[PDB]
Amino acid sequence: DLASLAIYSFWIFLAGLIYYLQTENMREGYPLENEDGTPAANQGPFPLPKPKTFILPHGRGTLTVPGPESEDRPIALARTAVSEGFPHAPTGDPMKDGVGPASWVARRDLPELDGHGHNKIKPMKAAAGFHVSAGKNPIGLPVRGCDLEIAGKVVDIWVDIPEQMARFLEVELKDGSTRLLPMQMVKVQSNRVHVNALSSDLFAGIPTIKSPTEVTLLEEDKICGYVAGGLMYAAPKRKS
Amino acid sequence: AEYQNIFSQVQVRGPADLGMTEDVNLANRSGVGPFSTLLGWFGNAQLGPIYLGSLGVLSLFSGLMWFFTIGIWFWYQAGWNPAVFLRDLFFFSLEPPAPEYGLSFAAPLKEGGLWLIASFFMFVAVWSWWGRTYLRAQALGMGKHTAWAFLSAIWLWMVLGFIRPILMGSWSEAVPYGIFSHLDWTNNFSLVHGNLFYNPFHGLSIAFLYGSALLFAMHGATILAVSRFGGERELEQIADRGTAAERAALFWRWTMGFNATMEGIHRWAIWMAVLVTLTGGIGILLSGTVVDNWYVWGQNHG
Amino acid sequence: ALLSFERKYRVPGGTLVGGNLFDFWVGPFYVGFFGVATFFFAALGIILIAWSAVLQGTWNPQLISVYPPALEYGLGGAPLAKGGLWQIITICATGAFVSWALREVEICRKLGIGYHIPFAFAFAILAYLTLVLFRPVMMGAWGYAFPYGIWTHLDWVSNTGYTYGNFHYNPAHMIAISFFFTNALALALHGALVLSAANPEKGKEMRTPDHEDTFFRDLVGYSIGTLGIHRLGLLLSLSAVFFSALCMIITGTIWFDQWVDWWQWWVKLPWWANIPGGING
Ligand code: BCL
Ligand code: BCL
Ligand code: BCL
Ligand SMILES: CC[C@H]1c2cc3[nH]c4c(c3C)C(=O)[C@H](C(=O)OC)c4c3nc(cc4[nH]c(cc(n2)[C@@H]1C)c(C(C)=O)c4C)[C@@H](C)[C@@H]3CCC(=O)OC/C=C(\C)CCC[C@H](C)CCC[C@H](C)CCCC(C)C
Ligand SMILES: CC[C@H]1c2cc3[nH]c4c(c3C)C(=O)[C@H](C(=O)OC)c4c3nc(cc4[nH]c(cc(n2)[C@@H]1C)c(C(C)=O)c4C)[C@@H](C)[C@@H]3CCC(=O)OC/C=C(\C)CCC[C@H](C)CCC[C@H](C)CCCC(C)C
Ligand SMILES: COC(C)(C)C/C=C/C(C)=C/C=C/C(C)=C/C=C/C(C)=C/C=C\C=C(C)\C=C\C=C(/C)CC/C=C(\C)CCC=C(C)C
Ligand SMILES: COC1=C(OC)C(=O)C(C/C=C(/C)CCC=C(C)C)=C(C)C1=O
Ligand SMILES: CCCCCCCCCCCC[N+](C)(C)[O-]
Ligand SMILES: CCCCCCCCCCCC[N+](C)(C)[O-]
Ligand SMILES: CCCCCCCCCCCC[N+](C)(C)[O-]
Ligand SMILES: CCCCCCCCCCCC[N+](C)(C)[O-]
Ligand SMILES: CCCCCCCCCCCC[N+](C)(C)[O-]
Ligand SMILES: [Fe+3]
Repeated sequence: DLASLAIYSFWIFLAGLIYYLQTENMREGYPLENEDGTPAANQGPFPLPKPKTFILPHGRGTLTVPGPESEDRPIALARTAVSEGFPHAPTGDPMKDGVGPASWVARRDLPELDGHGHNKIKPMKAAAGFHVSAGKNPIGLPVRGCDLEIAGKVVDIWVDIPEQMARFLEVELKDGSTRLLPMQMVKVQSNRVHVNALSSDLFAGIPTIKSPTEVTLLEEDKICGYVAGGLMYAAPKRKS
Repeated sequence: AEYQNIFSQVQVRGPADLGMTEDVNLANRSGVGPFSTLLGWFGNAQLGPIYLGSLGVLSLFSGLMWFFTIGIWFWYQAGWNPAVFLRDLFFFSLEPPAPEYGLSFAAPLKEGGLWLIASFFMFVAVWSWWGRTYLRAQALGMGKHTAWAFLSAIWLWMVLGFIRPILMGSWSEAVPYGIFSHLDWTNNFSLVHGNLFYNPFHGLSIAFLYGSALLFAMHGATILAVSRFGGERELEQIADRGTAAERAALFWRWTMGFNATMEGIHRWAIWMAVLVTLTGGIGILLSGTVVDNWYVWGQNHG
Repeated sequence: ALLSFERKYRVPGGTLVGGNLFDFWVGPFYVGFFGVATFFFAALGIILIAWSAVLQGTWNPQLISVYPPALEYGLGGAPLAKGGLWQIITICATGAFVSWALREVEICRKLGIGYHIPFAFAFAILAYLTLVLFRPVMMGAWGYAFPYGIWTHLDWVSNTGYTYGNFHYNPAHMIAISFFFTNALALALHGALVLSAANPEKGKEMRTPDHEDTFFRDLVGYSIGTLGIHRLGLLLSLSAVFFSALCMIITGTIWFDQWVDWWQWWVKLPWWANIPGGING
């Protein structure tokens, strides 16, 4: 019967398809590893796929996956147990160390570029002629931490130019330096910007950017990781 | 509460974005449309530009001819009365030829001929639009994934209105143009074939349709959950994995014991969606040509 | 057991109940208190299903079916063998689903990500619960819920739909369907757009988000953008499910006839109800 052949054939196709999809999805993070970093004995039934190579634009080179992997950064964590499957506890300040929900990844230390080779993310003052088009303009507002103290003031918005979107607020601290606060982690109110993730004491600790008019992928990760990290790690002073 | 990233808190605007050039014939591109602040709370504010070109003109003209052919039939069925037109709008139907006309293009205008004409226009509308999804990708040096995926929807559409009717030997099998009548046709199609719930290709199609909503809810919520680390910037996460993509993967690995990559989730996405109409088309194509009655077939598998 | 990048995230904390009591992993899977709760509810549920299968006299997964209490029981208890098992399994399923969501919440907390995923999963749970709990309660009997069986749940969809004629005419069902269809279209288009950019013509550089915006504007004159598409996928799939639940909760509680009749309200508006011609005159 022809419908029978069709349905039996489709299920064979589907097994094939799932195999292809699962392997494609092992281009990153594999082989699996014991908690001490050695290759795990059990890798499961799907093999790693044949490598593929991405040609990155703007002469930024190439990426081949899968390939040799390492963290390229130290991890201030220690085992809490002899057997596997238990948590690794921070050996220092998890926020400063960039571990747990404060983790960051060693991305390129160059800014993301747009389709024409220009920096994707720019302070609005440098982005011609961008402006706030709707909603409360946060520039000039005091920035409040979860402890309800003022940590600084908003001096600009960093905008994703190709997507025309607010990506960070630039906040000026008491000492006249600035930090970037992720737009996803701030609440713009009528008389203030409120940051739930950080108490005022924690803003100085936000990682700084190397040049004041651009931000690199590495720096975004460190900044984002750190701010998110405060939801778990600044919970002593919160009290939201 | 804090920010949930469903709606933006602050919109910013700059010069209209006229887009990448590559091999695009820029003379065929319109200018920007207006900016929609309302849209801008959720997605992008900018409308346009659009690429036109010859294929697009053919496609839009053909598509309008399809629409107007149906609409004039409706005006006719309404006795040219605008009040009747509005009252009975969902009840009007442009129906295919009766079975006795078979595949004949000699069906009377008011008895299936106009359906054939409307159908000719739809056929070229859709196939020229397909050409378009291919050429627009090509002009930009892009892969042809869009045109490939569209082909799966076109397969179901083709099976319903063209392939199945030809294999059955009459246009009367095809779907009529009307709001309610297309529903009645769907109901009736299942009744006449012994209930589509016994068609294993209809059950697959459903698994994939439900699966599509499951997977887009998952992916969409995941990306928004890690948007605080730039997770929506997916192309750069592919080229240079970040903590967004890592936390995304680990949420799922810890939840259900496996996970995707930033690129690979988009392969799960595209296949989940295309499989809806791939399986559906097969299920419909086999109905009446090979299997009269799905209940009966299920009792046998023969 | 660990992805190459994973160890830095496997820190303590994030739990909602029990402190560090269950703060550990089994292979890839995180446990947590709600991991243990999921196991308890699911194991109990499956054991009761197995019991039900014994009382039904079958092990065939195509045949096993667990039915809610007959309508005569109304909203009270029923003998285990006559609907009471369905009632306990329903509590276990709910407990298991809610536990699974709360486990996801613990996982979100440890990873420091937003709560969007369990929030979305909760729409699925609320739709399940519309069918087995809210709707039956509003209608006055457990027996209006669907039965737990692979083929019998389909009997139930068919019989319930046809109780109201062609169920296609339920207007909230129309909207749900439009959301389902549109969700699938957007899913196909999102997966395809990203992939077309990441995997360009042979030998070319990866395209950028700007090329994605450009392709779609060239095609349809608009691009919702990267954040927008992920917001949209979520709205479409959750709206689908919201309207599914809506379409059922109103059926047999405020609407009782053939849904096709509901549309008469528009046809019978007094300014055109009696004009001759067209379909309805
Ligand atoms: C949604 C509105 C209707 C509905 C009407 C339809 C229709 C119509 C069809 C199905 C079909 C399916 N339904 Mg149903 N079904 C109902 C709600 C349920 C519920 C529930 C609320 O708990 C469940 C678990 C299922 C599950 C099932 C699957 C057996 C099957 C494919 C679904 C799918 O791929 O989804 C998408 C999600 C995924 C792809 C994730 C995979 C999860 C699936 C595969 C889990 C199935 C487990 C199942 C065997 C139960 C075992 C539980 C154990 C005891 C632990 N239905 C309600 C009453 N359902 C199809 C079928 O083929 O049935 C024979 C079908 O044609
Ligand atoms: C009484 C009714 C019958 C029924 C009979 C039918 C029939 C008949 C069919 C389905 C089909 C399907 N059914 Mg069923 N179905 C039953 C009840 C169910 C139930 C349920 C009970 O909960 C569910 C969830 C489903 C769900 C489904 C889907 C999985 C599937 C449609 C996929 C799709 O995306 O099509 C939508 C997508 C398309 C049709 C593709 C359109 C393609 C393009 C080219 C459109 C171009 C448009 C353009 C020209 C106009 C645009 C205008 C703009 C302004 C520009 N059915 C009952 C038993 N069902 C279809 C199928 O495949 O079955 C196997 C089908 O033919
Ligand atoms: C003859 C049949 C009637 C019919 C009568 C009905 C009836 C009756 C109903 C629908 C409902 C649906 N119909 Mg209808 N409808 C028909 C024709 C169609 C057609 C079509 C193309 O013709 C389509 C597309 C649809 C589609 C729709 C959807 C809007 C909706 C189902 C999705 C849903 O509720 O999700 C909601 C999602 C869920 C319920 C899933 C939740 C499960 C979760 C919480 C967890 C389960 C996990 C666990 C068990 C898995 C095990 C773990 C494993 C390891 C994997 N119908 C015809 C006219 N329709 C249903 C509805 O709206 O229900 C609310 C419904 O009850
Ligand atoms: C994998 C299966 C899923 C899917 C995927 C899919 N659909 C596709 C494609 C893909 C990948 C797209 O590439 C293609 C697309 O371009 O999307 C934006 C498309 C598409 N799917 C569409 C619809 C659609 N898809 C369907 C669903 C599905 N598509 C499946 C669920 C359905 C359902 C569920 O029934 C519908 C209705 C279109 C938006 C688009 C195909 C475009 C097309 O073929 O157009 C031809 C017709 C015209 C060019 C003009 C028609 C005119 C209109 C009748 C109204 C007139 C208004 C006019 C537009 C205004 C202009 C007037 C000016 C002169 C002022
Ligand atoms: C709201 C939008 C869509 C959506 C959302 C959604 N679903 C999701 C998620 C979200 C975002 C979760 O994060 C969660 C997940 O972890 O996914 C991988 C999930 C999930 N959705 C799932 C299934 C599912 N979702 C469905 C639908 C949808 N999911 C909506 C369309 C459907 C359909 C359409 O029928 C199915 C079947 C699972 C894969 C997963 C949740 C898994 C889970 O809660 O597991 C814990 C419990 C068990 C392992 C088993 C418990 C067993 C019970 C005690 C007994 C069984 C009784 C049951 C009622 C019998 C049913 C018999 C049927 C034949 C009727
Ligand atoms: C206000 O009035 C005006 C006139 C101004 C405008 C209003 C117009 C109106 C009211 C139009 C209404 C449109 C409606 C109701 C359309 C509904 C369409 C629906 C529901 C279609 C659903 C299914 C359609 C399918 C499956 C079509 C299949 C078509 C094909 C596969 C084409 C097959 C090709 C054929 C038969 C031609 C044969 C020749 C070749 C090319 C070999
Ligand atoms: C591949 O990603 C996609 C986009 O491309 C970046 C789109 O933008 C759209 C279209 C989105 C909407 C809501 C149109 C509504 C707004 C208007 C023009 C009135 C869809 C579906 C999509 O899948
Ligand atoms: C509906 C799709 C079903 C997908 C389930 C199969 C894939 C899960 C297996 C992944 C194994 C995880 N591992 C060991 C590779 O890390
Ligand atoms: C499927 C999404 C539909 C998108 C429709 C977008 C409207 C196109 C209008 C853009 C044309 C710009 N303008 C006014 C200069 O022609
Ligand atoms: C992207 C791949 C995901 C695959 C999901 C497969 C779900 C299987 C659903 C069972 C359908 C049963 N039926 C009626 C066709 O026999
Ligand atoms: C079609 C639904 C079937 C559900 C089965 C769930 C698949 C998840 C497998 C991932 C587990 C990998 N493993 C065994 C190494 O842990
Ligand atoms: C209460 C619903 C019925 C329980 C079904 C038992 C679960 C076994 C897994 C599904 C079996 C797959 N298959 C193809 C044999 O049907
Ligand atoms: Fe995505």
